[PDB]
Amino acid sequence: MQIKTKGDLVRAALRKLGVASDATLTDVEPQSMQDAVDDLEAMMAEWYQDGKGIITGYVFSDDENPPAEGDDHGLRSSAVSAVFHNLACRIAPDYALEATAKIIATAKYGKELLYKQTAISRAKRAPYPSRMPTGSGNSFANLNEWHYFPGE
Amino acid sequence: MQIKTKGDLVRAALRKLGVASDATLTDVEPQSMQDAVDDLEAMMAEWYQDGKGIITGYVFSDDENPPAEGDDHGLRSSAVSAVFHNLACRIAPDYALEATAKIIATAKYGKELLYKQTAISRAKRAPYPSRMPTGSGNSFANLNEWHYFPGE
Amino acid sequence: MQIKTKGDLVRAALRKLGVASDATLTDVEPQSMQDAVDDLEAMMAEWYQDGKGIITGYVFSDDENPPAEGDDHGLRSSAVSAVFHNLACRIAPDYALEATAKIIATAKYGKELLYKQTAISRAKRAPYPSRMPTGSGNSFANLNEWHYFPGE
Amino acid sequence: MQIKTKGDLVRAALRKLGVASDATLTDVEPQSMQDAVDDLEAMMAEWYQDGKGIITGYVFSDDENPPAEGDDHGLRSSAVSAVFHNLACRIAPDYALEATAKIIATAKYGKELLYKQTAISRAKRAPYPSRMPTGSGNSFANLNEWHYFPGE
Amino acid sequence: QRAYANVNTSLADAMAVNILNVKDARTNVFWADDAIRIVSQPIPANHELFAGMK
Repeated sequence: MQIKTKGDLVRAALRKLGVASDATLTDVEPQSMQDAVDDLEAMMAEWYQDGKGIITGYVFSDDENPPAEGDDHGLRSSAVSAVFHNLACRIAPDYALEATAKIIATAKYGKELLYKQTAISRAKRAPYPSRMPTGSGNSFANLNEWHYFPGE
Repeated sequence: MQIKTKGDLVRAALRKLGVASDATLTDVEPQSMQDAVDDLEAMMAEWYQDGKGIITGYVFSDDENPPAEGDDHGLRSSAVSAVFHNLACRIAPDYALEATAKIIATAKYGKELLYKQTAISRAKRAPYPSRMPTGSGNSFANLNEWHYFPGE
Repeated sequence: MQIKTKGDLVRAALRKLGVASDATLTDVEPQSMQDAVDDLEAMMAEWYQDGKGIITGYVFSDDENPPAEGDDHGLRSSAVSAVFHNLACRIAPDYALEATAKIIATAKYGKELLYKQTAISRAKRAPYPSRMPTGSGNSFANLNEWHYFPGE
Repeated sequence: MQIKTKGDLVRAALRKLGVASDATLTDVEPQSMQDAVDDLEAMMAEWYQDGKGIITGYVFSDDENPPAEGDDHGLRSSAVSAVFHNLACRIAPDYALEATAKIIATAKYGKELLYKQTAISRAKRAPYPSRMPTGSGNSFANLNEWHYFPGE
Repeated sequence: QRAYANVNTSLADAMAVNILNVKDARTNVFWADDAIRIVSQPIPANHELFAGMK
């Protein structure tokens, strides 16, 4: 996989939007690239709500190391497409554009697949309430005076 | 994050509006920055309804410091995107523009994500009514002769 | 807050409508400023139906002090945005203009938030009817011969 | 309030319509003022149905007073906006114009707020029928031979 | 709150504390019989340990 950095993600988003690529004759300025990188960071921070959002393995760069762009994002191979499609959707406004129907559909599909596994993991069943008896079928629990489920 | 100040928030909002960004070869105007900072302060005061609104950690400046610009917003990393999208949507009518559907939807989604955790925290159950018996199964209540729930 | 006067609210409303601000090269006359202040006073008086309407703490000007503009409105920090958004909506027709959709939506949201707390406080439950017994379980009432709830 | 006379009401209505205001470059026309005052008098008379309609505090001019303009309208501070908005809506067709949506909505809102208190005051419950017994519980009335309600 | 007072004055700034035990010694212990109590419970059956133990 070639999209290894936040700069690579931003370049992929621009290529999707048709603004800049490797075959173009005019390119966007590094200030604009830095602004797009900051928008990617803001989007990932909004998604990952301090651990209670969408978990992907993204790494948030620190200000101690000067350039945020150039640090590996740390995403898995299956999240890059969704992340940079959503980035293109988010940063299309800047250039007076509007992401096309295919881009929007791919963004929605990618976000859904990103959260699918986390939703499956989080679909947990609460334990028995503190007022259930264990039942007399559990002879081992009966012999140990475990007559009610603990709860919590 | 590189967005650490009200000025960074205002610049991000103007970039999203297309009013003043590097990608459009337009610089940010101080007369457009003071107005946007005033709007941001008004919007945050309206949101944080003196403690009973959307808690965000925003730091409200005081009249003691002459320049409102330059102060850290105090926002958590998962709020900046929502805040500056909403700011762009609010300050578009100043320049008589119209924030695009992507910006409007992002502002809506970000505001909902902002209030999600506070809504979870505030979803609480009222205590037992003052007229309910405690039952005969509670050993401590039976010991203390607390036949009825405290209430209130 | 930066907005501290009725004229400050009026200037904010004009900035929203796009008619005049601190960067515009043309401006509106002080007679128009006074007319806008008069409309703001009328709208606040209409909202505050002699204390039976929307309570915001607005301080109505007196004719002994000549300039109505220049007085602190007395509004809280969370009401300025709502008040000046509705003021802009109200004074838009003066300049053969029309408030935009975002301004109208913000005006509605601000007015709703303005009345939210007053509605919560006014949502009171009437006392027991004068023909309701207090029940024989109400020991103190029965002993003091308060067999029926006190009428009001 | 700074709107204290029928002339102030008419000037506010004309400013709202855009016919004559300092926002434009037109002065209030003396012949238009008299017709607007006549329309205002007719509309107050039609509203206040000789005491069985909308009570506002408006004072009706007599034949003895030479100028209809110049008299204090006598309205409370909470009716000025409704009165002059309805006046603008009514006198718009004189100039072959049409009042805008904001003006019409404000007129409707003002009229509803004007009649709110009077509707509350008239929401009175009819007395008991003369064929209803007072019940043996009413010991005072039953001893005093008031076995039935007086009614009427 | 004053009804629970057990000392005449409070601790006011530069007051000297004196350590009452200055030489090592085996103690002697006196009390009112109800001043020391023992709380005893069985090990909860639903504990993580004691899983398949009779």
